[PDB]
Amino acid sequence: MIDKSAFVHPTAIVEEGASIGANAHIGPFCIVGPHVEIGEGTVLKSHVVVNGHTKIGRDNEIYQFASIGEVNQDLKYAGEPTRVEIGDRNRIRESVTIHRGTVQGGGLTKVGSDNLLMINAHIAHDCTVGNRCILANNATLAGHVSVDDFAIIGGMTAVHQFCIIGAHVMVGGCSGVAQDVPPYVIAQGNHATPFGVNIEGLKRRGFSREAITAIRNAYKLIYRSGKTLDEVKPEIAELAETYPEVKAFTDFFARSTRGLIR
Amino acid sequence: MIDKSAFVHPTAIVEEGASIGANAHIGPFCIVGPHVEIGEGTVLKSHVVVNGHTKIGRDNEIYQFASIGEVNQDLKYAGEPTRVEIGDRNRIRESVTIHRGTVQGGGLTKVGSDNLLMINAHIAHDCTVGNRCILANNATLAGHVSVDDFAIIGGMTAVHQFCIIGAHVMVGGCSGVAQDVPPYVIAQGNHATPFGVNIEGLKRRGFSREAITAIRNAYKLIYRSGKTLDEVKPEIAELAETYPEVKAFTDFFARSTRGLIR
Amino acid sequence: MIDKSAFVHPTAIVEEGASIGANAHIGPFCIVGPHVEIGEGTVLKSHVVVNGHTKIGRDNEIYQFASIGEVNQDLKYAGEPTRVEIGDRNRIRESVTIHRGTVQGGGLTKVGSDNLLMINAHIAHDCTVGNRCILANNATLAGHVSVDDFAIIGGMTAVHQFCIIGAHVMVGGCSGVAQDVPPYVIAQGNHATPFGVNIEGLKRRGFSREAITAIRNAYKLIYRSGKTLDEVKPEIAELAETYPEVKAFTDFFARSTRGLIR
Amino acid sequence: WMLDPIAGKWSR
Amino acid sequence: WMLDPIAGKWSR
Amino acid sequence: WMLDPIAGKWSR
Repeated sequence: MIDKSAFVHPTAIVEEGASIGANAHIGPFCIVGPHVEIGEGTVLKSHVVVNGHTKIGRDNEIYQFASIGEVNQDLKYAGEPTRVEIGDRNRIRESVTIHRGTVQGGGLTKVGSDNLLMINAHIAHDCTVGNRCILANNATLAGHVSVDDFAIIGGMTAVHQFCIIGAHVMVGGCSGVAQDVPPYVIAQGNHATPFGVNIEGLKRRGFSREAITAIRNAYKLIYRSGKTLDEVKPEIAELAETYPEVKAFTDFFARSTRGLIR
Repeated sequence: MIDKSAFVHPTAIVEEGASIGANAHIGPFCIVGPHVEIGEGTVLKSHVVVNGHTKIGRDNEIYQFASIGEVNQDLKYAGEPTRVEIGDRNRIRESVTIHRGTVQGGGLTKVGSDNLLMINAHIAHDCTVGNRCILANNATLAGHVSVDDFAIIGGMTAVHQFCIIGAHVMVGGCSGVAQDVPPYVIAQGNHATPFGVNIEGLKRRGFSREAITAIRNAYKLIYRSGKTLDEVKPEIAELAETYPEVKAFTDFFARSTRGLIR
Repeated sequence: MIDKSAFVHPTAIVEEGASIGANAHIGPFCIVGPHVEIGEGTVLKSHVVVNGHTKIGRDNEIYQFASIGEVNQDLKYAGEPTRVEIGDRNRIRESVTIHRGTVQGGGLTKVGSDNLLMINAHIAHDCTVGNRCILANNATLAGHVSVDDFAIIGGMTAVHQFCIIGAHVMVGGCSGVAQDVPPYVIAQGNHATPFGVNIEGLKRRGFSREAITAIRNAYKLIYRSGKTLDEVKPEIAELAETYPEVKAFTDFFARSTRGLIR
Repeated sequence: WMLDPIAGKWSR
Repeated sequence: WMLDPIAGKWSR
Repeated sequence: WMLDPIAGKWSR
């Protein structure tokens, strides 16, 4: 049902069954499917298509020509009732596309809160984007990709299927990410390789001098010590016993399946 | 005229003269020009613009924000009545653009059947796309480009004017194709270079072990023997006398005008 | 107010306060904000969104799914009343986005006349595009970028913030421009580097043999003489005393703040 | 086997 | 001569 | 300091 305080433009089409929260705004020429839930205060500027079993949070701003919850591009998808979940206060720009998941991939494409998805950014089926992330113009996430908190993906960069972009990572524009990127790392080029720690990002997010140094030492263990990953893992876990921020590496390794970029 | 079984949304605008086939579906806010022909069962989700002298086949699914038959981007075009022809069962995703041809280029942009044109794929004036092809996100075909059957063009890849992408070819994402790509070849990088035969693709399409081996031998003649192309041509034609699949090379050479990628 | 000779489609929404010139054409499903000015003869095909304090010149052709004057993507922007100015006879293709400026950047995004902005081209906040330019498919200008007259930016190319693309410059597709490009130069690759003078472009624009030679000599001073930029500046100014076309370099150096690509 | 069209490769 | 804007080059 | 998301870098 549509909340009494929500605004639905006369030219917009909200199908019976859709749930529109208080003070939400559905601009002209928008289409909202019957299985869609739009949270309180969320705004759909105009020309926005939202369908499928999709739940959108509060205070989001979705711009014209964006396509949310739409059928994915996986050739295996056959119309199964999969889903999309989007959090709060996200800024979804013109032409962004966020597709529903596939049964084979888990049936869910998820986006957190406080993210900025710039023009033509693409979030394919079964992706999981965290919070406070930035996908720049034309940034493209292939299916089954994970983008962790605070990560920034440069313009025209494509992340290959199943890859993980660690927390606080910064991927340079015009890049091709074919493997997993540990947290706190700066990567760039096709295929992408590591170029150090995102020090400036960590500074702005409140990390102490000690944590940043610990993180740099962890980085050196992985890419400088020359010791195989399995010999480095226990070393990093050891380091994390004193500097908690380093556990991010540990949690990341447990999820990695594509190997680390090098 | 509009078939009695076709559905035209009240907000859609189908101009008098347009021909809409049986059981076709023209969703909300779509625009269909007077010189357009939409085949039986074809669906235009919503927000789709189709104009110009354009003929679209049966069972196509065209997504929102796609622009079909529109004026091309060639600076020489002056509004001449050129055309676009699209086949059957194509999946044309959000924001795809397929432009009309130019008189100078032949006056026709053609797309076959069973193709998947992913988000923001671009098919410029005078291009010819075959059947069972895949143009990934942001894949861009400049004018006068030919993409043969089963070819797959990676994300963000641009094919330069007049180039030919051979049958069963696979072009890696983030690439720049400046020359012709022989059939069965894998190419990648800017500018693009060859990296072997698309063995997995051939396996999945029913090619026998003998044909794949013959194709690999043909590949070696071109890029390994060290013999000039003109010395290799008769050798490949010879080989094709036993393995027909190899004639694909012969037919390809006859059409090539940009030289082969190397 | 709306001129009596202008056409506004019944489905279009032109908000009170908008100024639409004589013989302008506002196609179906377009949205024109109250602070917008559309010049004489300008055409908005359909599905076009124009808002903000935006002034558009005469005889422009703006295609479907374009977004003009919209809120920019700068995280610092807070809704201040900034502006956009677009000149005459521009061809703005499908999905092009031109965003309003930021107070911090000067409060204005400006585009000249006779430009061709191809599919999905992006002009970020505070950019200044001159006249007779071409931004190819997916060409992306980050904020605060200047693109001088006659410049051509290849497909999928991104120009980094604050950079200047000199007059008559040609940037190859799939490039990443991280520094300033002197006028008359051809640049390509990520990051972009110089590959000579755009001789063919200069020929077609009426430059004499003497001017082209002078320009090539100026180019050699910068990238061949081996003399530091500051030693070369007075040399080029000297050269410009005889060949005025060379002063373009002088004026360019005075504006450069990112250093020259090399 | 997994086809990645965006990457333009067959993955394993 | 042929201008290829997408390629960003003058072709022959 | 200046963040350039499109470039994917922190600029100075």
